[PDB]
Amino acid sequence: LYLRRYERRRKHSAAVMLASMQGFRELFDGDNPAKKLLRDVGLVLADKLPGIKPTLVRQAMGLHDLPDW
Amino acid sequence: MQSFDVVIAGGGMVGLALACGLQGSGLRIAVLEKQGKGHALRVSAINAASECLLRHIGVWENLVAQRVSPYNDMQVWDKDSFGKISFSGEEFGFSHLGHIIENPVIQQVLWQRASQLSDITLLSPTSLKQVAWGENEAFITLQDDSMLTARLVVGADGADYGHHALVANIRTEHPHQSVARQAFHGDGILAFLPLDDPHLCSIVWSLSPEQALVMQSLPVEEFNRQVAMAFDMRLGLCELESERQTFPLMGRYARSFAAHRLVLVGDAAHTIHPLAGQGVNLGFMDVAELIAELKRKDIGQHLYLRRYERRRKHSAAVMLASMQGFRELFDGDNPAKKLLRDVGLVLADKLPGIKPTLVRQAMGLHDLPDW
Amino acid sequence: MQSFDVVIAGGGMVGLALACGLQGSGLRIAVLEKQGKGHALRVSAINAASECLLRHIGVWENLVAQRVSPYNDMQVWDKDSFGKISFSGEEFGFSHLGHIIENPVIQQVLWQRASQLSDITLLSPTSLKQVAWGENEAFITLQDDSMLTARLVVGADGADYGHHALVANIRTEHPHQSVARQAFHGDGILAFLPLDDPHLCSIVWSLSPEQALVMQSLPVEEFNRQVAMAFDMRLGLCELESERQTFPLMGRYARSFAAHRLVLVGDAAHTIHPLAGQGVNLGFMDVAELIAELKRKDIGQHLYLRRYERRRKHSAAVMLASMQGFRELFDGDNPAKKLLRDVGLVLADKLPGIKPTLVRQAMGLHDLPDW
Amino acid sequence: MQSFDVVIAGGGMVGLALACGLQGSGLRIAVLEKQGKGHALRVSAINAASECLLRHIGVWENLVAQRVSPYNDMQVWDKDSFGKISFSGEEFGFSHLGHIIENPVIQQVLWQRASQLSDITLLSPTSLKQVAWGENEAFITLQDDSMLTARLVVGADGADYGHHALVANIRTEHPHQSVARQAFHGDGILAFLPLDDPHLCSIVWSLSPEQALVMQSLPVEEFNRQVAMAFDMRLGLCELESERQTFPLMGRYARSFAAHRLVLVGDAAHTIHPLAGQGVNLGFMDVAELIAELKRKDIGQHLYLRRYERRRKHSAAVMLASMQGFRELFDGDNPAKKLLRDVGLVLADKLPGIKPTLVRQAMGLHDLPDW
Repeated sequence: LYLRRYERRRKHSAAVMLASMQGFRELFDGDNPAKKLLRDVGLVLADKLPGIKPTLVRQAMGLHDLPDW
Repeated sequence: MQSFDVVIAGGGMVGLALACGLQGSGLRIAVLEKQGKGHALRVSAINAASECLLRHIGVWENLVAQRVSPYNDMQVWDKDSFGKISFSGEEFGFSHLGHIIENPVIQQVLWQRASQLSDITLLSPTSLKQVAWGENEAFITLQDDSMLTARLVVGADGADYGHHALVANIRTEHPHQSVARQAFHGDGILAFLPLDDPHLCSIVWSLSPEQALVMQSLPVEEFNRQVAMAFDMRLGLCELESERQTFPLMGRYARSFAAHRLVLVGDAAHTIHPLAGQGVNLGFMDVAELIAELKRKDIGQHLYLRRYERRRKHSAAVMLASMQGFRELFDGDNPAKKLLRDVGLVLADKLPGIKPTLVRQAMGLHDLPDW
Repeated sequence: MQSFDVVIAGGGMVGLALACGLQGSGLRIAVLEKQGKGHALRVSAINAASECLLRHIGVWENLVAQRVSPYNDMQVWDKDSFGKISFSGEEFGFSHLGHIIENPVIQQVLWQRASQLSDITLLSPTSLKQVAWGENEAFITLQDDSMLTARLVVGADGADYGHHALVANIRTEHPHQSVARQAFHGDGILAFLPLDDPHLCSIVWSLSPEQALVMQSLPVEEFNRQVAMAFDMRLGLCELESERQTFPLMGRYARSFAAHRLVLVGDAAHTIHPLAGQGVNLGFMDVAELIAELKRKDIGQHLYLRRYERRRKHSAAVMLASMQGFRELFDGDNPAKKLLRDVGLVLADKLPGIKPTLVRQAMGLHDLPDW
Repeated sequence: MQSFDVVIAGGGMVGLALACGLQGSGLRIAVLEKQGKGHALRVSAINAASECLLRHIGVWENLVAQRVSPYNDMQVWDKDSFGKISFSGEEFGFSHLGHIIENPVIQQVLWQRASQLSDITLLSPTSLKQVAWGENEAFITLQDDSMLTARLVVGADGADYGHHALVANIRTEHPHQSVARQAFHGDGILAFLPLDDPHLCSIVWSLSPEQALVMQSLPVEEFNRQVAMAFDMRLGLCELESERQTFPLMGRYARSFAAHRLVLVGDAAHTIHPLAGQGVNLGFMDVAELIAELKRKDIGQHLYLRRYERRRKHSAAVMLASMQGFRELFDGDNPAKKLLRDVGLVLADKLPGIKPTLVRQAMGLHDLPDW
């Protein structure tokens, strides 16, 4: 009982990891020449976020996910 | 013969827009045209940029006093991912994004301006028998054997496709409330353009030729049912009032052709666009830029022209990239993205803030020269 | 000039069918034609409805006495699901479903009738130099500068596609036994139309342009082998007698165009159809309905015409829906359906009884006006 | 009028090649043409067979002394399977496989030969007003009302597609070293044709129309980056020098049309080919065979002609089968095949030895008549 709530959190984390792999693929398939044209002309609707570098770093370091403590 | 600076093949919306505009310029213009009060079958969704061309040429007030149907609000959604984006100019202090205006009104209006201008004369009903492209003159002829000459010639409004558009007037249960609505469903797109009647829309349904044909030939009770489901019942039960008409969408890989003393501007009125009913705007923008460039060397030489061509082929690639971009955005608004938003691990997403960028695009207040 | 009620551009099968037919009507008809005894390359599979048009115009007896190849029985199957449907008129008391008839025979016959009629004169070899579409007359001209005028003009037999048809005469090991046979294989369809010779068929092989081209250029021993496998060896070993000819199937999203004093009828002779060799029937039905409508106001005005256009575009959607329907039927005749038939849980299936509906469609005794 | 044995519509590379060639034959030839020193935008990769036609007609020495860019070595690879084949004539004792030659040089050269021949006169700038196809003469006319007659007429160099080609001059980091290079990537193919400058290539990029348009409109720094990645950085960093130009590849299901006293030869200069820059060779081979056949009955009758047509439609199927064959070869050069090679269980593979067959195809020393 005091356990399945822990289970919730983990199955949750596994969905997040799945959604992330799906998200890397979307990002790469979207970095195409038509997007390059639109960047230049300022009509991009959907793109790499400002700034995903810092978000990519917090994910690689995984300093999210932590409890603290 | 008669001598002109520019003759204009096929005088419809865009060529006349060119006529009134390419004026106060020192150029004499000939215009060749080779040929009611109810809701027209054909309508275009005229944007702010286009409005600034028509207000400039002095005609806005006219078709305003006729019939104009302001929308300031837009909704686009996808039936497969359930993604959706909505936006307004009111959010950025604008009173309207565009106007739905009947094509016959637009053209018959610019026609009336045409002969209310003296450096324009109108030649109709006239078809071409021969054109001998000379170095300095056009040397074109008419079926009635009237010889004609021109510095440069420009064709428009007619003179390869992927989809057809079915268009029609549709009465809806719920008021459209002056919202331009657009729904994606597979490779079908179904748009409702709001009209004067608070419960009437003119649709644009982009379908494969085979799909457009079946829809056009369906019995009406089935069409009514089928149009409403494809629209998510957004406006409830649907009833066709007018006839159902289809025409090929003659986009998407063209809109400009320059040549030795020839300029072609695409039939933008019949060409694909991310925003339904907006194709003609691309044409009005072709000519504004052409008015701008033409009012100066020699007007006809295909050197001072291909640079104009660059700009237009460019604009057509931008429009193509934009349709591709709306699809990416909708297919990306899925549940996995929702999960990642919540947890802060989104890499790629709808930008802050595309509402304002969607508004600058709908209004098309980019694309303008100014002036 | 010379004055006519109707002039007919490109006088082939269908236009002449119109000529003999649009007669005893008070209309003077002009007809513009711009240009052996062995088995012709080109054949059409003429149905009962078409027969009732040709028997009416008095010509049936003629090409009967020439060469006619009655089929009363038909077989269609699919090489992928192994689904198959066969049917006969004999089952419903009919002696024939149609006739395979050579195109040259049909046309040269209707040509002979043409000048055996006095309200028809034939103009050839003549090409058009100019046509100035007037309000009340056609005002068309000829290359030999002979001025010409007409109330309405109608074009046919020529004057976008997906597949090409390879057609040819093929001797088979086994007698075709007067069966029209049709086999689906992926997006290839291969039909054998039975001829006079008990062991000869004229095929129609719908292929992609690239596939049609390769087949046409294959050496004959390879073509012989390849045609027979694609036909499941239904008639055994195969031998090409005639040349191999391909032509684009100019269906499928058109067959009618009405305009101000202009009517266009599609080149139905070269257009896709569910039943091989049957395209021309759609043309003969276009004109029967046109004969019917024309023999009354003004014959030319595009008001009493677009309603005719509605009916034809409608017929083309029906033909499209039918091809889609044959594919659904074959892909549904699979082993899981067989299991469910046995156990009585089929929801959707071949109808009772599509044999009789397949017969009414092959005979095309629908589509008729009567009269 | 003036009387000619053969008049040639649209006098570009191929028609003139026909002119000089269809000569010393007893035939009088008319030729209708309806209209710098830097690296031209348009180049063709002229093979050994084509060279033997141009050396024969006496013109080789000319455009040699102008500008010629010998390649003896070729590399083709696929970015997906990593398959690749490279080959040389040097391996079989040949000094060159072909030459990259600018189109303007080729044509202006054959033009100079044209009037350096007396059974050829050149008519320009002239467009056609009317052609009345007679039984024995062509009876064609000109816009300047000069009547003209001909036994047979032949059109070329202009007068359906799948891909567009973007072509441009590209400076590369690494010297091309006189290698024709070709890389497949999905349904994109990107070729680099070596020029005089040891670090400059003219590319041919076969793309979908939508892709070609986006590439053409991309900013140059992005184009530079993008072209180099699609080429695997084979020659390092890339820099566009010239303008970017696109044109539809008007292959692939045609190249010949015979008719009653009409012969059409395809615009081979703009048609798909397995070997980049080689389309025009198919045209030069059309005419060599046509020179051969024409120098004998009546030159015009469409009987002694359709057999010529057979041979050409045949050649177009061969070219189609070849492109299909390059793709099969690359998709088959995969790791499972590598494993089987090692263990000796390969059933189907690159033949011993396709290097020599790749050389006979590049040189096109097949296809020749001899003579």
